[PDB]
Amino acid sequence: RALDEGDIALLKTYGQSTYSRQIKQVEDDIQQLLKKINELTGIKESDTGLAPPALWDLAADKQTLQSEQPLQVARCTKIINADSEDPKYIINVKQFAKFVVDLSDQVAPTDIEEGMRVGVDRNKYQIHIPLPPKIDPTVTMMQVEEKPDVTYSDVGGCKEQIEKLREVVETPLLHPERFVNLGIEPPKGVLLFGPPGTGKTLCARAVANRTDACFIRVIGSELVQKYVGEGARMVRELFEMARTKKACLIFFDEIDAIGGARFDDGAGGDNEVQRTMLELINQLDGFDPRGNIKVLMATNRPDTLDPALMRPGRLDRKIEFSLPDLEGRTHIFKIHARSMSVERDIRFELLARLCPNSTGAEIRSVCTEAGMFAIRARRKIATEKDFLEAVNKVIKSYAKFSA
Amino acid sequence: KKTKGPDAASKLPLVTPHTQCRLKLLKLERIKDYLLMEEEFIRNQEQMKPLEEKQEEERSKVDDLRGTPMSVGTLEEIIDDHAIVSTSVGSEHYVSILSFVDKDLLEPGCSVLLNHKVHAVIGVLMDDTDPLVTVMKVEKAPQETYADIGGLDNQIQEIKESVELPLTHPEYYEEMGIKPPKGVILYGPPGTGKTLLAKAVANQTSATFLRVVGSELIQKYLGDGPKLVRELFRVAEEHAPSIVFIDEIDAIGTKRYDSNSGGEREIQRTMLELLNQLDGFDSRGDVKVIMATNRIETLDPALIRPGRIDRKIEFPLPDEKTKKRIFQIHTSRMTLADDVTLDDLIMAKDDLSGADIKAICTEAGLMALRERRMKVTNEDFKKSKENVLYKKQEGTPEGL
Amino acid sequence: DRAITVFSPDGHLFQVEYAQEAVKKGSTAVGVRGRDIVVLGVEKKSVAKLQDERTVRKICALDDNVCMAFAGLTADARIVINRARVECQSHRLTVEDPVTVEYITRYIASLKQRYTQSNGRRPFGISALIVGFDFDGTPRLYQTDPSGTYHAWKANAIGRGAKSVREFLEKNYTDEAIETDDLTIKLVIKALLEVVQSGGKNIELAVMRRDQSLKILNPEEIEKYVAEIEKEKEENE
Amino acid sequence: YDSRTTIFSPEGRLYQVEYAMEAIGHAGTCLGILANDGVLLAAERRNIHKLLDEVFFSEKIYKLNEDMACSVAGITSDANVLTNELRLIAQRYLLQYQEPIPCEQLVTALCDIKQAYTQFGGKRPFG
Amino acid sequence: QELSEEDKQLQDELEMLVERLGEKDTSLYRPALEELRRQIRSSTTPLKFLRPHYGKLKEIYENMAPGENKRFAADIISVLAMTMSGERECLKYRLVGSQEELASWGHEYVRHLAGEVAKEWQELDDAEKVQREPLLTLVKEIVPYNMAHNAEHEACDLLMEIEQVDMLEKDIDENAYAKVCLYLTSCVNYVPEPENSALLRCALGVFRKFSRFPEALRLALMLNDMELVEDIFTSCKDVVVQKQMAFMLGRHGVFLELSEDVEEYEDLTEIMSNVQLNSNFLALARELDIMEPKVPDDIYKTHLSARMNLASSFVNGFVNAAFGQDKLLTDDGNKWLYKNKDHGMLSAAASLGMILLWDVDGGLTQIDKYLYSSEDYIKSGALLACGIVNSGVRNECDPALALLSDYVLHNSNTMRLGSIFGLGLAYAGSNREDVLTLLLPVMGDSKSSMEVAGVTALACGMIAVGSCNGDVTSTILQTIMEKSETELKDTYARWLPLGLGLNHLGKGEAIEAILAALEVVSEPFRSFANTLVDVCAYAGSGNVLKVQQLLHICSEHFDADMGAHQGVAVLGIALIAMGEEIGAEMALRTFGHLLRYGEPTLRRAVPLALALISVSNPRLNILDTLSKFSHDADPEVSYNSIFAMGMVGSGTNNARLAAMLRQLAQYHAKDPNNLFMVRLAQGLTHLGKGTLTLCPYHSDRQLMSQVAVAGLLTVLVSFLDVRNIILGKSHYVLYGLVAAMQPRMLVTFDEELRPLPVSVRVGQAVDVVGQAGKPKTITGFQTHTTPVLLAHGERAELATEEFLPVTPILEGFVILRKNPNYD
Ligand SMILES: Nc1ncnc2c1ncn2[C@@H]1O[C@H](COP(=O)(O)OP(=O)(O)OP(=O)(O)O)[C@@H](O)[C@H]1O
Ligand SMILES: Nc1ncnc2c1ncn2[C@@H]1O[C@H](COP(=O)(O)OP(=O)(O)O)[C@@H](O)[C@H]1O
Repeated sequence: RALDEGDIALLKTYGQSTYSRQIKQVEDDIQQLLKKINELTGIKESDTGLAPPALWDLAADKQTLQSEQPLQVARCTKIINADSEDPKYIINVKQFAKFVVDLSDQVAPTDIEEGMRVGVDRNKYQIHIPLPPKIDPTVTMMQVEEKPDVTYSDVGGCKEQIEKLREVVETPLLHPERFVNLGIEPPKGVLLFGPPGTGKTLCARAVANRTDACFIRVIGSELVQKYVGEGARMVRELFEMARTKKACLIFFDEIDAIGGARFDDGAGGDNEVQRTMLELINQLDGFDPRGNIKVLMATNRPDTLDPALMRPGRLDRKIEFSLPDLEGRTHIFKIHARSMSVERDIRFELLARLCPNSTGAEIRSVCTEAGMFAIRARRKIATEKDFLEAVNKVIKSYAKFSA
Repeated sequence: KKTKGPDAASKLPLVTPHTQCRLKLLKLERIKDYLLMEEEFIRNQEQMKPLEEKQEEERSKVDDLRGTPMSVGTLEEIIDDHAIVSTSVGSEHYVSILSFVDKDLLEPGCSVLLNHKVHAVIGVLMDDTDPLVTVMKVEKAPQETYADIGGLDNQIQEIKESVELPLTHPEYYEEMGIKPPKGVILYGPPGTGKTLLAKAVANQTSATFLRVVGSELIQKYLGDGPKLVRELFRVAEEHAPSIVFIDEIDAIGTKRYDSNSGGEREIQRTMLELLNQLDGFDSRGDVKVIMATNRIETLDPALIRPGRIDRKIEFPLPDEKTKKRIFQIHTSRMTLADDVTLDDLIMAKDDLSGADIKAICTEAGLMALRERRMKVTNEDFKKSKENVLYKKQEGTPEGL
Repeated sequence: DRAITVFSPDGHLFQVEYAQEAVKKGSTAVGVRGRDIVVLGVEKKSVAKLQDERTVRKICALDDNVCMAFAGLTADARIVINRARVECQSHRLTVEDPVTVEYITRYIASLKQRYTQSNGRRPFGISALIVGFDFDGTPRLYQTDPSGTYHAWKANAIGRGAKSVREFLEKNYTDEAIETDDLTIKLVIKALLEVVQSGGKNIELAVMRRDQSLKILNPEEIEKYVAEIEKEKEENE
Repeated sequence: YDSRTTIFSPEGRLYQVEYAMEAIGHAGTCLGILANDGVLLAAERRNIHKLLDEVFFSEKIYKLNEDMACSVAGITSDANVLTNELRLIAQRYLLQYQEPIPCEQLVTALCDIKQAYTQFGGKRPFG
Repeated sequence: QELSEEDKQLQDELEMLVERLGEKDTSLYRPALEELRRQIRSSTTPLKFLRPHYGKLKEIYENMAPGENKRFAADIISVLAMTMSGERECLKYRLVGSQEELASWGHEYVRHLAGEVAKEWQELDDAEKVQREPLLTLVKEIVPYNMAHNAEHEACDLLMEIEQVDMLEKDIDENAYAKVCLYLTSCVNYVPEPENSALLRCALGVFRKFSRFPEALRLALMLNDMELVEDIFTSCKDVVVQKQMAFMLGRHGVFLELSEDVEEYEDLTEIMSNVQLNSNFLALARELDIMEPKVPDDIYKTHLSARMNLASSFVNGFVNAAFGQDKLLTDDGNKWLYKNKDHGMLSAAASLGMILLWDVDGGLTQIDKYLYSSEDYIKSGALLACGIVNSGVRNECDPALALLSDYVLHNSNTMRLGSIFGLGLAYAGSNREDVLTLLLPVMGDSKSSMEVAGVTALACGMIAVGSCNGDVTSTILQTIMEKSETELKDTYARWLPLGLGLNHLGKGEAIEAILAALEVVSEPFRSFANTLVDVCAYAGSGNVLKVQQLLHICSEHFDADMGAHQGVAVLGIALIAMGEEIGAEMALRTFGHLLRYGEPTLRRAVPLALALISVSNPRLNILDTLSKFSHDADPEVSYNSIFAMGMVGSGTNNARLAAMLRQLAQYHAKDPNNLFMVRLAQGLTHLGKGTLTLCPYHSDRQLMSQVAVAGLLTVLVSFLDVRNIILGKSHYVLYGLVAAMQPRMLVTFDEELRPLPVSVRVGQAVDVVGQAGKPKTITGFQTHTTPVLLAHGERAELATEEFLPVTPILEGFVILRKNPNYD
């Protein structure tokens, strides 16, 4: 029952409008002109720099044409491997080259160091420009974080955890007593662990309370990556950036993939993790003890590898909290109520009692919900909006427990 | 490497009749006239040049110094005067461009020219036509509007309010000092879901939109599933603040499985990272993450909490009036019949969703076009019911 | 992970949960009280031209004062009726007073709980519901979840579309609209009629008038009640 | 996903039973048509290899009682024992009541035994 | 290929029948065709089979003897020609045919017959009026068929094709007239002027017949025929229609001068005078709680200079416009102007009048003290403030005329400038003979400077906008002739053509006489003046010739520099067809290609046309393109782009746009020339707290108010060359927004004229179904109380069918009456 050929054309011409063929021809011309004007562009030149550089900065491009014979030492750039006692430099080059050169007369051997990229002039491959690249990928820009974290009221002060860590982080940075009265160096490390909650907020508070040597938030899940050696290099530049930034503290977070689990499936399941473990130990071993740099490692469960017994000499003072009581919860309410347009005339102690061990994250969540209910009611007031504050906090506590 | 695309197309989609008539014809004539007058204008202006001033100062100073031979290479790093560019076959050059230096458009990681001989950069290929590693913004700000959907007024109002807390009245909770990126958790029957998409186009009328559907149970060792979306949402903040529509992965990729350990590492990584991004204390931006699912039961307790993921919205089945509206929308383009057989097809129907409505409307035209070709086929009054049965609803042995 | 009759890490009993979700596959079942009559309907819509409609047996009697309806697996339901009927005859043998609706519902719930117990027995993926007049006048309705439990309901609303029909019932469960037997029947209709098409003869209603036998409504009278419901719907512009 | 017979599905389906019932469609062919003053069964003889003798006089059609007859369409191993049990049930009813067993009662007994087989214990459903 | 067995059998049967009809003897010709035609007119209520018999059927029809046999034969050829058409053979056969009842031959045939009639009606020459009547009779037979079978919109197509909309009035009933008239209104926007007036006149005819006066007044305002407006106002008699007419005239801004013999005349002239406009606007502003005077400082977000302080004062007046509640210029205002430097005291006082605009009683008392100020600039600013206060709003005693008595022709240039601009804003659209006879002699003064004479022309143009005032034009031309050409064409004669364009706004055709009289002028100014008056007169018409003439002339090299008229061509590009969305979003793209490859003067004037397209409408593509071009090398291009963003976001309070301007303020903090006008753009965006919109398209965004576009165009003409004129002296020309500043909320009264709290559903209103002339469909019902800001794209609708409005158009003012079915 197909009956299409010839028939379909007749019924396509059977109905239509009186000028349906006209608009079809009109819109085909519309599309024809659309393609023509897309071909008939405006600035029809992919290369840009039309005039603002090509009128005055061009005049100095004549100067670089007069100095075109110099400034050609670019050619190719590659790392260096090692050197002899002083004059000769045995170098591995990105051209796979077993390369040695007399370093260019303008470059002293002191500046050039092993493992640094240097450009070579094709004529003689002299060490002309030893570029200190210090190039950071985008993910590494996330591993490094903001310095001025801003101080608060001990970010919901849990007096136990903060006061135990101040003598191990704040005190060494103050350096008032570490040298003589107590043994040589302050305690070798801090492990600020705990269930998802107050973890690393006290670190941020310590960062604000201390000098400009401020922490960077690196993630172990980011650190573990594809292929081999990238995680090793990432940890190395992590230490380099922290060392350069006034010897700031390095905050390792979520240490359950960089150290992995306590096991490896067949020593081939997670072996790049093991590659990162060897180099990280080589970096944060300290060698010569130094009260300048600090390291803090924070996870939720003590799932660290075998170095968990070497760290008593390197990373000691394992502390935790994430267990807010009534006094802790109500103080977190106060510091959060410092924000927004709320005032403490609300009986927020009642809601602190209602939620047993609701962390500090949920309290911030509950405060966020209270503001959301205020804007939903379209009232920007929240100082005296306490009954509405209590109502939205209790109903959302109901939803969190059972929705 | 990508900021925006030239939007010089979609010439006035508002053709009011959308059917062959004189009003539509006159609008098309005005459209086609306005195209020539522009092609007139630009052609008249480009050739009727304001002034003939030498070689437009182009061939006199720079075009010669750019040279005839050139090679294309990426630009790596920027220094005060020179530029650190990584050309082909792993070649790196520290040379100061001063001809066709558009510093804004050069950027690191972009193709630039090399004049050979004394290798100096002389230009940049701004197009470069190759940002193809992870492409999710290709479908940005979809053209679908509110009018494409109907009969869902309660949900449209709810989603609009949740997404017009920003943009509109941003000072409302700015003074309230919360800046909540709560997002929306959408329920709904499995017979729907792209309505969860069609109701999302209401907010997609403003700013851009991103989609992550199916993805994977992030077996990848780096994870980064929810984490590259965080980067893409950061890119969305760089652009107009976009939304992330993660339908069917808030359920499967974020599953409330009873298992704690040895659970494909998604529970360890994906759920935790989703909460980190959904928390406003970690990431800023007007990005609103629309979580849509057809299994409310598998809501993870972290996703259950309205404290971090608020604005829970339930999508119900269409009612009698909603079924009338959706059928009218889908059959408006097709001119079903002159008798307007509308209520007979939905009055007794139950548990019929948007996808089913689209399918039956499409199959109604196909069956008429099969052999019943009569323009407005007189059989469509009952053939619409003939293909609304269409079996295919559900089939499983007998068991009953 | 684990889907057997053992406790899961979060609690619950996942096999029992799967059995409880299996009632969705089946048919709707509504029924109400009223102190004058209990009426319950099923509204089956699947009858081929070659199958006899006698042996669908979606509602069955127990002791001429107790009747139950299907929601879920039919074979399990039929085994449940057979065992429950045997137990009603036993409780008529001993304890010469006739069986009470609460007693038989308790027995059915106990059997379901016993079958959920231990790994050997599949947890009887059927959700039953029982109406009937007790010996002391009062008619009662109990609904038994497949796991182990029974609950005395004014309206049952069990099966596919259970949520919507239960919402409709609890919305307008007016005792003044219950009153007379005809009012009760017409309240069950337009509530079960709401589920799916319900056009020609899909409704399968049942009737228990105090001390009368189990009355299965005739199709012509069902159409008459549908017409009366339509008349009530009319004049309401 | 399948496991020991007495299981369910995450949705709540008896996928082992459904698979067995679908497999019943595979292989074998019988049909029954009921008419006035006579009801008949038609069976498709699957294997017609010339090396048989056809001495059993019936393969698909089985006489189960004086007033009834059946026709299996599943695996013969379970079919034989099911037919034996069905004849035993019919004759037990005949002994108990001294009257031919009604067809519906016999079918209910057989389907009860099959429901028991698919209900409890680690026993395969009668395919 | 194998057809159906029955289909082939019937095909062979019809083959035998046509062979019988094609036989030699004609005795069997009649029976064969009797049998044939019955199944020919079967599928229409077949045609495939007779596909290859075209030549044979033509021979049979021609061979048929005249009479019954011939005209059925012509009938069959016609109904088959709809498939076998190499020409309109269907109509030529049907004209020869029976001309009996045709409608029974199928809907496809009658629709094809209708179109072929339309083609012939257009094809027939003027001398041929013999067959025109039979086609007209055929048309009058098919229109009832189209009305019954919901084909009225294509019936309108064929009647307008044959120019028979007069009998369209007599045939259409009210049960479907609303969608037909809406279809007519849509076609109005694109049809050229003579048929455009024809469809407007017939649209008035239908609505007058069906007692649909409120929308008829909307159509009359489109026709810009004040005589017809008066005629239809007299035609309607009911108290409810009388009072809604006066709202519509009052909302439009044009005062209708009538007699007191009409009932409730005092209220009609008051509501037409917008006396209660200010009281209602403040009342709704208080109800929204939007009354607090927003400081210019926290608009600037100063968390991180005389001209900059002036810009802060101007944006403060813009934000607090029409309010009259601002103590910054009231309590310590004298200190602020004393602290102010040079030329800015006039603008600061005028900005104070902007705060007090439409507040006649309150404004006059609070400006009386500043009237006696010492400085001439403060006095002139105070007088300009009085004109701004009385601008738009009409008053019974008209205090502006008496207040500006010595200053109208005062010898001091600054004092005369303030009064003249004030009278122009006041009498804008009044068309008062007394005001014209007092300001035109001031135009004739020779002691006034060139810019003073231009301001007089601006005042005369805005007062007599769209009036074709002959004596005004003669004085304008005479003043141009008397003034020497060398000093004319310097920088300030650009206001004289603007007055001519305003006076002939929306008229066209007659402009040939004005340009012919203006032909004596030398090329550098004549080529600018004639183009400006032409585009202003042909504005809102879709005359894409006038734009392409502009496109051709703006393309010339024109490089003493006469190429300045390329800019007014660019403004005219947007001005001609800014009416609907089409003709604006694509001329927008034209402006994109103007910027994309164009002259420096061209790219200077493009953002002005971009702002004119979508003033007060924050389209995303416009905002992005303007922001990207706000950093161009040419300073004037940057200035125009900054102001364009302010205008497109004006009266919107668009949060993201305001953030963009704040970023621009940080970008342009080093250079104050861009900085103070970026502040100006922000003040425009927050002008009147966004309560009053600046788009000159009102009454469902499809009516051109002459006064508002006159003031708007004056600002854009000033912004053609602000790189010279705003820097020098024109700190007063920015106050022309008063005409374009109209409130965009809903004020609901009742039959007793009291504010109603009736709630309405507001949301996006865009077309969903285009099957016919259906009303625009609204989505997104965010219903609340009646004060709601009506922006572009979104409209309002009553929540329930309980309150019946005087007009379905829901903007500005409206009266809601109790429905008879309300319960
Ligand atoms: N004691 C506290 N007082 C106030 N807010 C707290 C407290 N503890 C946690 N929070 C809140 O919890 C959120 C995240 O807390 P924090 O930064 O300590 O953890 P994290 O880095 O997200 O990870 P984890 O929860 O696994 O430790 C923030 O919004 C923070 O305000
Ligand atoms: N109520 C409705 N009105 C108009 N269009 C709809 C409606 N519901 C769905 N659609 C359209 O039908 C398509 C399928 O809808 P949906 O049911 O969301 O898909 P799926 O069931 O595959 O998830 C969508 O792309 C949407 O545009």
